[PDB]
Amino acid sequence: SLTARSVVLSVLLGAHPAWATASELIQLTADFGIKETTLRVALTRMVGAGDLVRSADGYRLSDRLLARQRRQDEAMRPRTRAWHGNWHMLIVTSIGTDARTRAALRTCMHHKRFGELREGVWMRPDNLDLDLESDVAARVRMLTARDEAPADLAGQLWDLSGWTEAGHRLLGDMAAATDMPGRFVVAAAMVRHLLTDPMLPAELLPADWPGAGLRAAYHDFATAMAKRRDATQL
Amino acid sequence: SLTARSVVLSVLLGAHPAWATASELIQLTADFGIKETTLRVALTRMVGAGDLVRSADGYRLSDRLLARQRRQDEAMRPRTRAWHGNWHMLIVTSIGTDARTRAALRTCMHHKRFGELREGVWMRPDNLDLDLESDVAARVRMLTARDEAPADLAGQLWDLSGWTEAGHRLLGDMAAATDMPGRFVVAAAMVRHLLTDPMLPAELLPADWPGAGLRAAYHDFATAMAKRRDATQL
Amino acid sequence: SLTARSVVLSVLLGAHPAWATASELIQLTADFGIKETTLRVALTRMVGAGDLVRSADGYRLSDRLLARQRRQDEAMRPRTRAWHGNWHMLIVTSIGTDARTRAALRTCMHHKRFGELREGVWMRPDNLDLDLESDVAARVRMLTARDEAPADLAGQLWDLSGWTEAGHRLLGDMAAATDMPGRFVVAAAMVRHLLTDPMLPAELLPADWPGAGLRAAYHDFATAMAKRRDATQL
Amino acid sequence: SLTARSVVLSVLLGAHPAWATASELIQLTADFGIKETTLRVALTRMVGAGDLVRSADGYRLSDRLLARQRRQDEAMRPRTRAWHGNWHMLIVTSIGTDARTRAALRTCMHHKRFGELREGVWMRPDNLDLDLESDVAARVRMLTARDEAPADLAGQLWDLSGWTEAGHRLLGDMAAATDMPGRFVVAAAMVRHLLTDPMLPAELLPADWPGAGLRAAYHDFATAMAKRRDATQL
Repeated sequence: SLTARSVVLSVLLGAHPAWATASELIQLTADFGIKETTLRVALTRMVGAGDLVRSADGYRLSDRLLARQRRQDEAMRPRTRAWHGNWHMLIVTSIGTDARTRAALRTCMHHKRFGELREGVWMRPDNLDLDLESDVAARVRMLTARDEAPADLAGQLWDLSGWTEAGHRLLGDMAAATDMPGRFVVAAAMVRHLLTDPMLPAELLPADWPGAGLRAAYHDFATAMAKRRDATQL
Repeated sequence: SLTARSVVLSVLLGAHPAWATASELIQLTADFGIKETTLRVALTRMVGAGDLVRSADGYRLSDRLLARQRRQDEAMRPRTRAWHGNWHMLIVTSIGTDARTRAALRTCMHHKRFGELREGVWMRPDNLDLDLESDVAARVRMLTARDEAPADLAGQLWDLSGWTEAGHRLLGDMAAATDMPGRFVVAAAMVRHLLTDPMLPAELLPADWPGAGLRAAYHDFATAMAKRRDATQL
Repeated sequence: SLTARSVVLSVLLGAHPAWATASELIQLTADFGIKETTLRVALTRMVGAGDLVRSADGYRLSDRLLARQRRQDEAMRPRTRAWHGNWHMLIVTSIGTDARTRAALRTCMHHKRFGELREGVWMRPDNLDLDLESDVAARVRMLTARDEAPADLAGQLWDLSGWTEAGHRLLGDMAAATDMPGRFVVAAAMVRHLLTDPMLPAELLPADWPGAGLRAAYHDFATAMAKRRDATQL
Repeated sequence: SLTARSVVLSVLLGAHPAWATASELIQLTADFGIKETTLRVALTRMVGAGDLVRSADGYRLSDRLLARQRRQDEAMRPRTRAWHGNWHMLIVTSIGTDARTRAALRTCMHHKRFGELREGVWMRPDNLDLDLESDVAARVRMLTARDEAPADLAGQLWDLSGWTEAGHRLLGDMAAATDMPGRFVVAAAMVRHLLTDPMLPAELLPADWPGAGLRAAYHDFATAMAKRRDATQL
């Protein structure tokens, strides 16, 4: 999405606590193709909606956008631990009372990167630190388990070849991207793709796994982004 | 997404079979903030990828993009029939062999606008003409059923109040949108929201249902879009 | 089971309200091979446990054994209605809190002669008058449904060929039974077999269905039983 | 069941390879109340059906009844191992094609003394040596697991208080039984009750567990049975 708000977000990536003047944002925001007009209305809208804060020195991210940005990055690189063959297992022992509730359970299993072995059985390696999200996910039985073909299990819980194929296609898309606006759109795709990363331990990763490639390409784009903003600043 | 490709799509909405010159697209594409550069590279990319066709008279949609556009609109207004209390029911009697397969079944139930009553039981009123998608969904038992509290059932299969609340928020977003780029982003949200419309018959629709409001606002935006392109053409 | 209690039950079948003297029961009970001893201790035990009542004129069934006997017979011949293609459907929407509870639900579905289409979906033709057993089975959604291959559905909910094969084997067992004690044991098998009868309407019954044969053979044995007790009485 | 066949089975318990003459069986079989008649017809029927073998020295069990008797006893005392917290877990990943098939899977899980945690998840401690019964149970995924409240899990997989209550009632029934025919019927109940024993390891057994009491009472009855047959023999 090459929309005013999400592009000032990218242009400000890693700026905080430094402040960025309107003038500077006008400059960094234009290779993406938005003159003053749409932008000044956007900055004002964002400040009003709690997304940016303004001062005499200009603009920088809100504390709650900043903490949102921070949780995104510990989701893309969530402390992993060396793995010893154990799986977290969550068995659903209750049917949620309504549709929003059953849908929020799936959304919750996906977010914590569990795969569905089958109706009501979700698993993942215990290399991520499972914390059960209070009540909402209270109604499951938590077990630890082990499998004798864990690479096979992994291949059964997630579509590994499809996620691999999709990742390589995004690497090709970046290689082929032609301007900053093109690189930007590909990076937002890559972020959306990592969000679904099953975050598998070393031993279970197939050798054509694109995870590291996708992180490097995203961090290269974040670096080029931050560098443009020092060029203009200094 | 205010990206080069998806905005030439919107600018060409309903043009076909008429052709649009580069010059004309440069003009219609600029209030969205993209001078020649990004655009000419986009038009060329799209033609190469099979999305547009070019001629001496300029550009118009591909036959396969056109048929894609057409299937989107019979999905947003899919012939409904006056309803007589019957539900389509699909009982899954087979577990799909792999993750891509079980995921494609959910994606397939959602696309045909079935709600999940519970693990393996999907239903909807028979006001849409169910056609079972060949093999892939072969492995279900098809029944017709009726409920004594069908508005209650409907409220149990879908999050109706949440879809209502989300729809009204999008109407408010349009009312508040400030330029064509803002209206465009809100319209793409509305299209994504209608895609999930449970398409309920009259008798089951709650009176604060935003469906008609959301269709009118989308069709108003499509109309303003088509009108801009006659202004420039003539 | 050719045990003292269950054989005085069979010997008294249909006696009530008439009374049977010890002497008479000694006579009717002996071709089954139990002299006074085991019997007098049994009669006394049964009276003490609330199964028989005694008087100066002897013994006859308890009112609560009688009502138990009566509910057995409206279970073996439960008013059926001419059928019009509709099925009762019970969808379980709640997981029972404990093992006794989930087991009692299965036991309850079997008793009301529902078949399990698949996990949590139970059905049967609506030719039996479903009454939901208060609370215990409160936690299901009740629908009516129809299938386009209802004989096929029936064959999928119950093992029809196996129940047919088992029934014929019991008819052969009766034909081959050699004395009253042998006929008695075969009749108790037949009663246990009918208890599981899916009670299908006419249109769905295969022509080698042994139901009527099994009822006639049971009612022939009940008749021979009642006749022995008039022979001795008069 | 105090029927001719099942009582010659009990009277012959542990006789094999010794032979028992008609005369001797007439003597041992009569306190149960069956003179020559029913018996000689039974012995002949059993020999014909492959249950007994006869010779000039009389009768003794068939090799296939003997191996059946033997498998019953390694089912009532199936080598257990000192337990270390691990559970066998069987996840069903396939729906069986027909009713006889889905019913045989439940019957198979019960026979190997697995409890159903919930639809498609069966578990038990690994103190019994699970062997998967070839094909028929091929279609499950086998895992090992551990729980943090394993006594609680055990209480959730089986109705432990109900099985305890039923066991004590059978101990009371034996204490109260009045003759050999009464003791016999109670023993057959106890055998049927042990068949369902969850065979829990030491650490998970509640202290009012009736397992050992039920085995002692059965083995006391088997001993009294074998002793009667030496009294008559010698």
